[PDB]
Amino acid sequence: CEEPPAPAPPPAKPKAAAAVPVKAAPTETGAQAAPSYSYVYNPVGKRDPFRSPI
Amino acid sequence: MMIRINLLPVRAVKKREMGRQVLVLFAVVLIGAGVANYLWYDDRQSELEAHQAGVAS
Repeated sequence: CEEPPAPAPPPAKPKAAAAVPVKAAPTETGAQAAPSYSYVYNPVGKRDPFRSPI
Repeated sequence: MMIRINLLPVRAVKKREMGRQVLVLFAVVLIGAGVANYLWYDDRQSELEAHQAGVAS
């Protein structure tokens, strides 16, 4: 077995507890997003109508 | 007629005896040091297996 801590060099977990930290996974996963936003809008208006009809 | 034989007494005797004892002591010391070299070898093989487990990790 391994004891309270193990023996002293430390032993070996050097290699266990570095090629672990952790399983890694690693979750190449669960992002979220800023999305992006569109822009608005082209006029100045023109008259024919509506000046005469009001 | 007297037939006498001073063969194996004594500075010959007790120097063959001291010669034996010194060598027995040598043998004991070297067997103990052997056992030490061993037990060391076993702790080292255990460490090697732990480290190879880490390398697999």
